[PDB]
Amino acid sequence: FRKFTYRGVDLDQLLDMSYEQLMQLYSARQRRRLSRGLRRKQHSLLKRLRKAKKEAPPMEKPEVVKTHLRDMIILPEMVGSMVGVYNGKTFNQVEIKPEMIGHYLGEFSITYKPV
Amino acid sequence: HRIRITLTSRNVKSLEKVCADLIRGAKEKNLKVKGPVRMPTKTLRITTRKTPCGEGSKTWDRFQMRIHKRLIDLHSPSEIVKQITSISIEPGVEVEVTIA
Amino acid sequence: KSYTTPKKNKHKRKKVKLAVLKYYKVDENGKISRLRRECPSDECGAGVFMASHFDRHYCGKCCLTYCF
Amino acid sequence: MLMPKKNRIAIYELLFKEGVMVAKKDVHMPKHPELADKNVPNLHVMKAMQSLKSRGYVKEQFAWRHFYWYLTNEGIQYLRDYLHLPPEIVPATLRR
Amino acid sequence: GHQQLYWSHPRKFGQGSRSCRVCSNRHGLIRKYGLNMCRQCFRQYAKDIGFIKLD
Amino acid sequence: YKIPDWFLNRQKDVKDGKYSQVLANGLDNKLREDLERLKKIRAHRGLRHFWGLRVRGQHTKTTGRRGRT
Amino acid sequence: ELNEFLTRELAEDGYSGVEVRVTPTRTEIIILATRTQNVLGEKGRRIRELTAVVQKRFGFPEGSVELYAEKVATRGLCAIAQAESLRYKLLGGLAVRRACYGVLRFIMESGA
RNA sequence: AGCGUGUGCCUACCCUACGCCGGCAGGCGCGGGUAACCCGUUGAACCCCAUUCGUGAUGGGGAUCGGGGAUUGCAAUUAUUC
RNA sequence: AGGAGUGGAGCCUGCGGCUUAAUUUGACUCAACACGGGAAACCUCACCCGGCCCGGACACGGACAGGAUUGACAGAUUGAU
Ligand SMILES: [Zn+2]
Repeated sequence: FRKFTYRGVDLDQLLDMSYEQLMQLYSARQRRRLSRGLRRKQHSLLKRLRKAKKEAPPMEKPEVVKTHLRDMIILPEMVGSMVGVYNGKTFNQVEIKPEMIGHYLGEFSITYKPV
Repeated sequence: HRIRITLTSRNVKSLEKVCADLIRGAKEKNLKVKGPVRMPTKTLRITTRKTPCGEGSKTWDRFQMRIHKRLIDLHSPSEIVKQITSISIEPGVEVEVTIA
Repeated sequence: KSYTTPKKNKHKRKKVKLAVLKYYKVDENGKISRLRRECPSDECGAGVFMASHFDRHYCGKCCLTYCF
Repeated sequence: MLMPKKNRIAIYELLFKEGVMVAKKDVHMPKHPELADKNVPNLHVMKAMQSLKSRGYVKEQFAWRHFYWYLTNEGIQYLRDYLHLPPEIVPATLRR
Repeated sequence: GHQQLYWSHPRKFGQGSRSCRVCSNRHGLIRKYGLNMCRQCFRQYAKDIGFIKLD
Repeated sequence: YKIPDWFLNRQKDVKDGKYSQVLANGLDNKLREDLERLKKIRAHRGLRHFWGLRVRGQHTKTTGRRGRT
Repeated sequence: ELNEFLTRELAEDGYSGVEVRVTPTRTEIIILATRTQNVLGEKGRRIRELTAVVQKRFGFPEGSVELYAEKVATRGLCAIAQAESLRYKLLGGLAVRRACYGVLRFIMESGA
């Protein structure tokens, strides 16, 4: 019911701010994930995932896409789509929430079973 | 002017004999020479497990080598020094010439 | 030998029947008429012509795609 | 595998000039070590020399890394056949 | 691009960037004073180098 | 009161976002809302806290003897 | 490196050991072997091609090293070549025991 | 205080002091070293002296547990390290 | 005669057992169990899942420069430009 804020700023403001103040908006461990240099050495899959996010679906959830990368960042522009984490066997068909910004993509995976 | 002859080898007796021969040659060729110094020597220590497999008592190898270095000073041109380093060459002795 | 997943075929080359004969088309005389347009790249000029698809053209070892 | 022509005639013109050559045990290397002229590979040189092993034109030596090859007279006649020069020239191993 | 995908992990650090000089091993190597050799072949060929076990 | 901004306990909280020192009942509310937040978002740390083991990545062959039998 | 290379290659004619003498502008080296007639080949081709192998391997200035070889005196008193001789006797067709007594009487009346 | 260690083969990754910035972990200029020369008279730790505490799971113990900030690599979530 | 202790408390690590597509594997009282120098984020790595290439040299044939044979952008495809 409450309009949630990313530690003070609304999600409309999150889509209305960019990277150059986003890295002060989030924490320090993954600041170096975005600020140590150019993102091209293995980021071709990141660029293709960005294309798969920015392509336009009809008025529903977008088309399903899987990835084999687990250490993927989550952005306010990444909010509201479908991703599939590589668990070896099964891509977990789990949505995301707009309050997930800050964590990694690989935060949704069980290990084996509840023994 | 000043010649700083530095001598490096591996054995102590060969180094002593070569230094004695250099002192004898410098006395024979009528030229001044400074005192024979003895630089201290450092060890070569490597400890390894003696078992190629993962089985055995805790037995190891304790290797040691003493490597030898020494120095001497000369006051002569390079002709006599080059002739001395060119004559009586043994393979365990490596000479080094530096004018400093 | 035979595993579970069906294996595809490697890109082997078929018999292109008289390809160089279709490089130029002669009507009646000793003149030369160029059907496919020659590649304007720096690596290859009048010796190599562009690949002819139906949508857009492509080069050879130059690997340039010329937009219309 | 694909064998480009320039590298292979390059290894004939080096093997006839200097008879014996070494090659370190390395497949995953961008550049052949002692040939610093062009971007010549190493695995293709390995494959050509083991082809002359399979024909028996060249002998084999190997200690830790550096594969040493020794040519016999069959390698000599193969080299002077593919060279297409008269045999008045000799390899440098015969020269003293 | 298979041959272009031979080199995707740069070998400048870790264990795959390094190897022995004697037996193409990557377990139990000596880096000190540039020996660059596994320990057992070091024990085997130490005396050929000139090494003596004085203690 | 001329206390530097690094010299606090909780930084950039979800409610205020300003560097504040929050006491016993307030930290009780903070820990309750944080555990319910991780339980709602169902992260890896949230599921680890839900099962009830060492969330900081350790080995559980010798520890946890007094937990269950 | 050079010692194990000579044990791999020069074992056909009874190689024993090596002691290289370091000297600038002339890197002389002596090789201890028994069958001297089988190390030079056909008027020094083999020595020059080992020289070219060393030059192409270790990265040295060309035409600088020279390789020597000589007949070993009291050849029974080097242990490597006697082991190679026992290997050569056991390789072809001989019984092991009589070869052992032969090499034992060779070393015993060799003078050891 | 003493054993020790240090610019590299393919092979890049070293030892650091002086001088500024911020509590810290760290950052920029800045010289020296193939080594009793530079780190380095290795101003090492334990001990010792002057306050503080008082038999209380307690100024012991730091296990368990959130946030912030740093260097490494192509990248640290299953906390890499601090 | 003693001293320091361990086994008990918390924690690092190895083995056995459970489980997982896979939790790679040898050693089992002295004379296995911070052992293989084995302090593994990827290579290591020897394990499973996912897709490429041969790293089939050479001998006997078929085929063949009138083609025996390779490298890919427009763009659908997994995981990648
Ligand atoms: Zn072109």
